[PDB]
Amino acid sequence: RNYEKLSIEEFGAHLLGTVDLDPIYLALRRMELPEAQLNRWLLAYWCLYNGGEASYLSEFEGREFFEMLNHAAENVREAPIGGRWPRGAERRHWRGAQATSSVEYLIDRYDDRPEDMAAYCAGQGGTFLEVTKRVQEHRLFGPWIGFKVADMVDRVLGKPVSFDNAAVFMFKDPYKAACIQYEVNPNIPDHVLADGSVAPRNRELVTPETVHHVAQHLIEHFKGFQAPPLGDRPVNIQEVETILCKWKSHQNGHYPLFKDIVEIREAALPWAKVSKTAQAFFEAMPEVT
Amino acid sequence: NYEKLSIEEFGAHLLGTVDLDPIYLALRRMELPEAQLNRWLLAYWCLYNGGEASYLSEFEGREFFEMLNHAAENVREAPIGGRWPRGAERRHWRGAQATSSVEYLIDRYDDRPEDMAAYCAGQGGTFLEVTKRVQEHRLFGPWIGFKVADMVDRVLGKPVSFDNAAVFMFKDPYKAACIQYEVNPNIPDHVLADGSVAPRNRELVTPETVHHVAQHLIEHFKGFQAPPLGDRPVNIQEVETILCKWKSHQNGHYPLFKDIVEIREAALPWAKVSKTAQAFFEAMPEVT
DNA sequence: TAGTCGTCGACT
DNA sequence: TAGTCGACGACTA
Ligand SMILES: [Ca+2]
Ligand SMILES: [Ca+2]
Repeated sequence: RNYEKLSIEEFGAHLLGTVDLDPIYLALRRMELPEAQLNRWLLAYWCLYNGGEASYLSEFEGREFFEMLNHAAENVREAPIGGRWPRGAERRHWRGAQATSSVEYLIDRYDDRPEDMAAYCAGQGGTFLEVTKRVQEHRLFGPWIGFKVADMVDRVLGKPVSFDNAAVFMFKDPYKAACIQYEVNPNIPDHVLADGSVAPRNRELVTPETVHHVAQHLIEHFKGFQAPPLGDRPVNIQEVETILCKWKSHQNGHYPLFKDIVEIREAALPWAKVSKTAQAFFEAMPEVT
Repeated sequence: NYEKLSIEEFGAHLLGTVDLDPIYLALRRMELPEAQLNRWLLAYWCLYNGGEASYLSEFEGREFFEMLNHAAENVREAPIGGRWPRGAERRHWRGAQATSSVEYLIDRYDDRPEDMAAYCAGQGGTFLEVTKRVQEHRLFGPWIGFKVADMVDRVLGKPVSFDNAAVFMFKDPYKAACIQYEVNPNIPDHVLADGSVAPRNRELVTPETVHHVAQHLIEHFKGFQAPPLGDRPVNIQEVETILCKWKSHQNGHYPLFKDIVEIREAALPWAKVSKTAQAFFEAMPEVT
């Protein structure tokens, strides 16, 4: 179907009002999983980007967790829901030798303590750069997941992660989305450069400093929204990075309204039958309006 | 200009006149204490200048790195007067690259500069193992890794197996082997596993043909015992040096005795500022 | 006989 | 909202 394309201000307002921005964060907060399980759930989720599967895997411990993760990485043995071991679209490439070498890296480093990976990435928080560099130590973990982890370390784990001036470090898609926005969104004021000249409204010549000008205007725009999952602070670059990215998909025909909440529940219902944590995941998931 | 020799005749010259690698003989003769030898080597592996390395080898602990950072910065004068010299092979060990290299060594060895060469040497091992240890250090890449690995065996006497190392030789010796298969009629045709003959064309030489070339030259020089002490027949380590120096000879950049002549001229000044530098100059082999 | 870096394209 | 590999050219007095 070919739906109405919304402005970023209205599409973002929907993402915030319906908690369709990042529903996994709400569900996770609702589950109140114990620490070691939460860390296993997270490492699984950052590998496969599938909430129900991470729930199933979060119930295995120690070397039995990595053994079950290597089975999902090899995707030869069937899955407890039947079929192959599913991947989230953002992790579609976590397969073959890339997935298995990834698991050998983690097994070599964490041995019988898989809970330590998220604990090490989380630390006691820190700056976005410090957190993302810790994430990016692990094989098959790059710039997208580093940013995602840093978001979750703050939104889910409650550690203090400073994202100040991260806009220039956003992953290619939210960054390209900021470039398009400077060109096409008239509500974004002109970016007056230090020489007094205006930055050209051309997505192909948008510099890091204009992306920062873009993100800073959007943050101010949404400042009347408290950030989900708990509404503890106003929106910052972490939510704006997500609004930027999903808006580009929305405009491209690849993000109809509620896409994430609908997609999460559909792929998670099978797992709700093989794992009590998966059943708690599906029931903690928010719903469409 | 000068007469360009075949590899067989040019290599025989390098072996007979100890012009192949004269620093190894000089080092063996100096018989320096263990910790100083490791400091001499680390300095040489950064600056590739024997006299300069000899001078710096006499400072110990953190005073060694302070003086090495001075050579890396090249802003204070040098005890020889002028700038802190570099060997041509280390012409790029300068600026932020040199200081980054030295900072890396300080961060890792602190007050024990002797530990760098000892870690590289370990108890020996495979060429591959040693060059990977060497190449952990900043501004240490494949050329110096192969060089250090050669020196751990030729100078430090630890057992380094170089078997089948031909396919790993650095850019220039490897290109020398490619040129050699094209131009040297003494190298027999390389018959591949499928029975086909590899073409006599330097731009289409594969690793297995480079190995085949290296293996033929090893056999050719097998009547030569390897310097510095003639403990074993020539292997891929000397042939790799003959290959590269022959490519240079052919390019006009290595007339006979080039290395022995250049080292002594760049080392004489240092003989006056360091007792070790004078012993180095006196242990250095001579022309003819 | 130099080593390091970033871009790009191909691959999974 | 993916990450890794190798090939290549530019750069470093
Ligand atoms: Ca995001
Ligand atoms: Ca050599």
